[PDB]
Amino acid sequence: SVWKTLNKWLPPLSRDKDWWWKTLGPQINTLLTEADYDLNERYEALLLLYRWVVPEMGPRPRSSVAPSKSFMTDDHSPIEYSWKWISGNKKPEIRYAVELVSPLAGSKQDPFNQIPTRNLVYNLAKIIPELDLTWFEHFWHELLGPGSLTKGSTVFAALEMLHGHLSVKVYFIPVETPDFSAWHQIKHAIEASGCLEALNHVDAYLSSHDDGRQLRPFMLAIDLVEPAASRLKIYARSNQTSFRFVRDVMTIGGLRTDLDRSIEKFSDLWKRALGLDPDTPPEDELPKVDHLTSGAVFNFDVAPKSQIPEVKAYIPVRHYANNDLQAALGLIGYLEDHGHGGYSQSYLRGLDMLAPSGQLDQATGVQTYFAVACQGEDLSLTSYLNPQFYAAFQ
Ligand SMILES: N[C@@H](Cc1c[nH]c2ccccc12)C(=O)O
Repeated sequence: SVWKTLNKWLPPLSRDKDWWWKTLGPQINTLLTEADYDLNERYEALLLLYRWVVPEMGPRPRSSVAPSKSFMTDDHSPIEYSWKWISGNKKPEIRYAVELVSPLAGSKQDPFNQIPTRNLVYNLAKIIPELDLTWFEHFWHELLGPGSLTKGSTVFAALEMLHGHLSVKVYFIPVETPDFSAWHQIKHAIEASGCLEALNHVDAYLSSHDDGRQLRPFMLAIDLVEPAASRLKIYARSNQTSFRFVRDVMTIGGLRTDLDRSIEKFSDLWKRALGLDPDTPPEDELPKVDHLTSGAVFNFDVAPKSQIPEVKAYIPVRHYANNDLQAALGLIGYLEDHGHGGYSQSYLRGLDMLAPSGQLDQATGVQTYFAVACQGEDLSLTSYLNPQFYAAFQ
């Protein structure tokens, strides 16, 4: 085991950092091993984890009560893994998002817990040269800086191990005021970035469409590459849960055509993963669940390369499915029905590793979202996983 070797030989850490190491290391190593990553990449992932992530995770979990209301996960776990399924018998891609913390979180020196994420990004930039911080600095400055109701967090980072190299993504969650909505801030920032037809399409949809007006933008994500190559993803939530609504948002009210076959496949997967009745009418709503993160969630890639924006829909399994085992088996049934299930048992072993002792069959929580994108006639799927350090304190 790569983690066992590194733990045998790296210098021992203090109580909190060591707990985080002996918890996150085995988890990330297990996921990468089930995704068949090369040994060297496993070593790199865990050495990054040991030097830059573990020291900045804060105090170790000690109760079912989290020391923050972090927006990363519903139980406020500050880590979220994700397992992207790749077509054509290829290996899955492993990514993990982290919200680092410091004893200054909440003080007037860092009231929204932003400095550790900044430092992490700068450290990575110093080590990996391919990272570009021009747009990070722009959007940080416009959304979190000295000018700038809270979702519990305002920034976090994501490491994508792309089999060969590492990419970084940054998420800004604007703080809203009665006069400046999150969407207001994100639109003004993007318009200042120096790109804009796709943004205008999203603005028209959100402002004047009957189903677009039910979306509330809340997050912006960028990649730390050259700004011409970076994606601009705007995340939007709605109280609506009918698949008729999800389909219309996927089509942006019809701006996107040539999506009929993939949306049929999407309806199949939606009912399969959520455990719905196969004859469920697309007009029907999911049974109501009141929660800060309930409802349908979507992202709109509004990057200048695109002309028309692209949409990714997130099936919220933690809120509308019956249990993680049912949801995972439904997703895997869809994937294997389309020849994309070479790593189904690897995914299940990862789930069992992440799952609270004996709860895959009884509860939701491990899988947070199944993200769906319509690539031509097929689907692109991503499973988002929550380690549940507090909902399931071991
Ligand atoms: N946890 C928050 C933010 C978030 C993290 N990862 C996400 C992926 C998709 C949508 C939202 C998120 C939410 O569910 O909204």
